[PDB]
Amino acid sequence: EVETFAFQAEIAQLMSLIINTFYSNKEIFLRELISNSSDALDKIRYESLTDPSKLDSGKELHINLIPNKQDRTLTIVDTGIGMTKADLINNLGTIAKSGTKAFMEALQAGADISMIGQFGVGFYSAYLVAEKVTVITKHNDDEQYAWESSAGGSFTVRTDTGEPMGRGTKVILHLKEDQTEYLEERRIKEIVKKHSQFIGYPITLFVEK
Ligand SMILES: OCc1cccc(Oc2ccccn2)c1
Repeated sequence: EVETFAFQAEIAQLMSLIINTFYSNKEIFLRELISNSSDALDKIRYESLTDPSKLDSGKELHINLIPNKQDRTLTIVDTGIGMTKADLINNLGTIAKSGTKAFMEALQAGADISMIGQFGVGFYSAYLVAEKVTVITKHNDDEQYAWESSAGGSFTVRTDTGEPMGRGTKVILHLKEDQTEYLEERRIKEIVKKHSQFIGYPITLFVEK
């Protein structure tokens, strides 16, 4: 059972801007996704401060980076608060309509794409490097769901029958053919140290056989 949705016109416009604009500093996608994971971890920590049972779905608060050269995927896993089905449909929990509006005025007033995270729509920078993005997520108040889009104006949502997560979000980046540098260990390490050296959660870079 797969439901297909249309992006709001402004989000579709943001995505094709990210896809079609010439912009060489593509590595900022990883900074934005790690920063999104840090925000989600902050939220479940804050809720656990007054209600410890919110961590019954998992006590560890961390971020894992898993490259896979065979599948040509880079996966960012976090054990944050996760997303409900309604959040996934509502632009993955963001205020993307007003965020895109403020982002695109800032661009024509002298900003560049790397500032996308300041407008709340940093997730869509994933399409700087990925032809297709899959988001697996589990929130305490909902079941596990899978969001997917290759851009082109539409996305899908389905109940995920895959590996149970417990709680959190998994962003799977199916990388473009000319962007496999972001699967190499030393390149990921360089980006993490450059842009995310102060994130307050352990970032584990997985290695391959
Ligand atoms: O070292 C460089 C660097 C630049 C900017 C942020 C850095 O770490 C953090 C800290 C808190 C939240 C997110 N990222 C690190």
